[PDB]
Amino acid sequence: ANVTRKQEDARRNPNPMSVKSVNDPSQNRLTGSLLAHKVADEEANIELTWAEGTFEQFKDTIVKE
Amino acid sequence: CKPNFPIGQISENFEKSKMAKKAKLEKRRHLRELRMRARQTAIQLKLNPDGTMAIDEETMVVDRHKNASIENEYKEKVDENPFANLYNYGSYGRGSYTDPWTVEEMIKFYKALSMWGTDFNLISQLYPYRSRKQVKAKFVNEEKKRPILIELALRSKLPPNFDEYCCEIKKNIGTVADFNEKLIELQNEHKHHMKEIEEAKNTAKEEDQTAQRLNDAN
Repeated sequence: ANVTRKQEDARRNPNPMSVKSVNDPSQNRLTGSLLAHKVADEEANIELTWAEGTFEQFKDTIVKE
Repeated sequence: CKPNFPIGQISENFEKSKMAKKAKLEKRRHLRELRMRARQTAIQLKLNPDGTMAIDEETMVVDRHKNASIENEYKEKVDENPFANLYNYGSYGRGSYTDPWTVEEMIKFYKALSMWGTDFNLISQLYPYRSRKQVKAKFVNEEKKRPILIELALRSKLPPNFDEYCCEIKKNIGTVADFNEKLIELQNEHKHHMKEIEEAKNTAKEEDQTAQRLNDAN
């Protein structure tokens, strides 16, 4: 609900180039905890076909010693 | 029991003094190997199903060390013994040892010194990897040992035994082109390309004058 509220902020207030650089050995980059949140918001959705079976899982285990 | 090399007692820890002397034999030797053979990374992107035509975070910048790392890996790994890096007065200095001259090169030299007076500019290229300095050191050398052949080189002022007409063209067969005016025509091309540049520059000067006047009136 705050996404459209954030969207409408800059629409009422509209007020206004990607070149390489070099990794320097006296400077650091984000990693660890906050890097795992950058990778966990953008990945593939899977809508699971939820069932309730499980006798196939039962007897397959029974027949194996 | 002379003062030159008696083996005479305990002599502990000389195995590295021996082998580094023995290893210097080849460091000077493979200089003789090379002399005889001398004679003869943009920006990348991706197709994400979620975000199509997205730009990746890592290739935005470059490391500048990974391409240096692989360069280092196929290098020789040597274990330093403190007797190898020995330095003397003959260290970190000029010069080398010139290859001692041959009778083959004498008849390429004195005939060049009989036709021309003494012209070290073109003798230097005749001897392809010899330099301007030591042929001048050879010139002062041959005054002292053979003082009579430099007189015969001076005295003979005429066409010699006319065998040098091939040797005239043996110099003139390398990259056959009329250098008296082929040097002129590409230099003409060099100023022709420059004559484009001011036209490309000065028309870029006048486009500045029309735009900076336009926003003045606006």
